[PDB]
Amino acid sequence: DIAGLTPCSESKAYAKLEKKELKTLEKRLKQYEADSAPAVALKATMERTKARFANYAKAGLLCGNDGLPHLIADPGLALKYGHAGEVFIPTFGFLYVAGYIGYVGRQYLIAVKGEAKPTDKEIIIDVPLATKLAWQGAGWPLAAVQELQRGTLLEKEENITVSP
Amino acid sequence: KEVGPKRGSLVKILRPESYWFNQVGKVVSVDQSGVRYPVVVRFENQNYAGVTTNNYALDEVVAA
Amino acid sequence: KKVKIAVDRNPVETSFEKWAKPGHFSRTLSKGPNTTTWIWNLHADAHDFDSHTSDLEEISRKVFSAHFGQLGIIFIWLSGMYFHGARFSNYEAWLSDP
Amino acid sequence: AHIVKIYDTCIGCTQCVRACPLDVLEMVPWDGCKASQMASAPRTEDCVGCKRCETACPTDFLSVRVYLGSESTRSMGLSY
Amino acid sequence: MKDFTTYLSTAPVIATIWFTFTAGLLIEINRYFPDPLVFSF
Amino acid sequence: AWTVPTLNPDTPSPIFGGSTGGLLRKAQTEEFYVITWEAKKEQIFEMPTGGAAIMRQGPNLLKFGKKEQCLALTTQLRNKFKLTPCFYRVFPDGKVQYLHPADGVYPEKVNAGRVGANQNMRRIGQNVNPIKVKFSGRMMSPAE
Ligand code: CLA
Ligand code: CLA
Ligand SMILES: CC1=C(/C=C/C(C)=C/C=C/C(C)=C\C=C\C=C(C)\C=C\C=C(C)\C=C\C2=C(C)CCCC2(C)C)C(C)(C)CCC1
Ligand code: SF4
Ligand code: SF4
Repeated sequence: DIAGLTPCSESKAYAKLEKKELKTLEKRLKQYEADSAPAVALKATMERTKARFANYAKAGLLCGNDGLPHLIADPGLALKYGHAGEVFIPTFGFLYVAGYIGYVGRQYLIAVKGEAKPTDKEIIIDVPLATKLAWQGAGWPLAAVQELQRGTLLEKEENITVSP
Repeated sequence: KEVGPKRGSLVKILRPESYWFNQVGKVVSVDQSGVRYPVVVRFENQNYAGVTTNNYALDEVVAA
Repeated sequence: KKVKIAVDRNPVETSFEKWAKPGHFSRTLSKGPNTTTWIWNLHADAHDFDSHTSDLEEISRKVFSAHFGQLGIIFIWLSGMYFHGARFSNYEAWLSDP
Repeated sequence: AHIVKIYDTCIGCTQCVRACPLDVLEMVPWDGCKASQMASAPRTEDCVGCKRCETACPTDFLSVRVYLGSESTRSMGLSY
Repeated sequence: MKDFTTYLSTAPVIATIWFTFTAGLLIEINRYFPDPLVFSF
Repeated sequence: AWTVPTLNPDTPSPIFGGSTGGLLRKAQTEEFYVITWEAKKEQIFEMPTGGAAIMRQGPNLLKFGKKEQCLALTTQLRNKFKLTPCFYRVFPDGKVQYLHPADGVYPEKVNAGRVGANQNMRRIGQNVNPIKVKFSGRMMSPAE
């Protein structure tokens, strides 16, 4: 109960929706022989379904009046009430990989600018240079702040403009 | 004497209406006459018309 | 015989060397990119054989082997429909109650 | 009629005149380039404004320049 | 086969190998770790 | 030598069965444009109005409604056939006007004596702002 909400292990619409999905799977299962190949896949779907409900109720997700889990996207209401794995932990688990790709592509461009003709190594990617920059880009925030402290991250007004 | 940059020096364009403004190319020839735009610069960057070369004047030209 | 078989032995050498060079077919595209319009002109002018060369013999050879490529793709497609009808179907069941 | 002006960035490579589908343009003696020649627009009454001249100008920020003005029966390109 | 390896290093071939790699990595993850809505432990 | 040739309609037309792309009422009320060329041999050329005509040996005369049709015909006669055509301008009151090679020389070659109209002795980036040409009577470009 952060903003009119309720834990999903407490709310009854969540359990009613679990029983609704298991009821649809059960009346779907009632047509087949108990050991046939469709019935095995239907019971495996039931097992994945029940494991999904158990692990959404276990992590302390907040349900609403609809019986559906919600995501508190504010630190200080996620850190204080234990919901940092909703948004606040994957908002850095994403940005590590985002700045990773943005650093690997940056360094692949800068390490191919100073050649004979760079464009041929942009349609035909130099794979050993690409995999070297793929592995050694693991510490990208480190190298990014060390590049920002120089001023070698930005370029000055050598850039191309029109008519200011 | 030979006015302008040399035969193969890198150069920076100061013509604001050009496609290669603040952008670096190679001088390939400087015309030694009373031509308004003697400095011929070739670029790797082609423009929208697909052209990599242009004439420029002496005030629209600065080295490096 | 006016109507007779008439071919040319070994006209084009089988090599991956021109697979390394995109735009080998075109006189304008063979110089490489400087502009992202190049890579769209590569795929747009890829099968326009009449604009690559002016020799009608070479155009006819390209369009006669491209038809074998299309036929091989149709046989891959039909063979896949027969395979998916064999291994992943209820056709055995469907024949008893269609 | 359209307004067709040229500028002193002309290199005199006479490509606008060959590109012109209406003979608006012609090459005039001049002493500001190596080719000793510059274009001219004496016949802008016949111009339609199709801008083939400034698809053919090699100079960066085109030396020929068509300004779409009033439209007569020749500027609209009408056989009727 | 040096020309074949330069063909393998072109843009669409690297694109269709790397996208199958990053597809079939996430697909094996969502097989062995079903339904990750929230970062658990 | 060359001084402004005249026209007679006595010169024949190329053999052409007639298309629906010919002249309209603008030819009878406003103006129509006639083209002449001397051909060396009888050969087939594409009409700018659609269709193929065969030109005959000697002088030809063919009439159009646009200057672009006549200059397109000159463009394919000078390139494909290496002929030297010239077209005029005819008003319905009989007044004829010499239009193509004014000085005889085709306009892509310097004749050393034609006058340079509509030239700006300044760079196109050195145009004024449109605030400087505002209220010039009519609406007006800064290139003037
Ligand atoms: C931007 C919008 C957006 C967002 C935020 C999400 C978010 C999510 N979607 Mg969703 N989705 C979207 C758009 C979006 N989606 C769209 C447009 C579609 C339609 C195509 C879908 C279709 C869809 C389906 C069908 C499913 C999801 C699922 C999910 C969940 C992800 C679970 C997962 O795969 O964990 C991935 C977790 C990771 C930790 C992956 C990281 C990779 C590794 C571990 C890191 C690197 C390690 C190592 C260094 C790599 C080795 C490198 C190698 C070279 C050796 C998550 C809640 C799944 C789910 O459970 O739903 C809740 C699911 O089944 N989505
Ligand atoms: C027997 C069938 C046949 C054949 C052999 C050709 C052959 C040719 N056509 Mg032609 N054409 C055809 C049918 C055919 N066409 C049909 C049915 C149409 C009407 C749509 C056209 C319309 C057409 C036009 C308008 C033009 C051609 C052109 C060409 C030439 C070059 C084509 C090329 O390089 O494309 C290379 C291949 C591509 C560019 C890929 C196209 C991708 C399509 C449009 C997207 C749809 C794909 C898929 C079905 C959608 C799902 C995809 C999924 C990933 C979402 C070549 C001579 C061009 C030409 O001659 O230039 C002068 C040209 O301009 N054709
Ligand atoms: C906590 C959080 C939050 C909040 C947030 C915020 C509030 C933020 C802010 C932010 C900001 C205020 C920002 C700003 C910025 C600025 C700038 C300026 C930046 C920049 C960047 C850059 C520049 C980068 C670069 C790079 C790198 C380094 C990597 C990759 C590559 C590149 C190059 C791109 C939320 C709740 C939502 C969610 C959860 C989490
Ligand atoms: S518009 Fe451009 S092209 Fe058409 S006529 Fe006037 S100048 Fe020549
Ligand atoms: S504009 Fe371009 S083409 Fe026309 S004259 Fe000046 S340079 Fe030659």
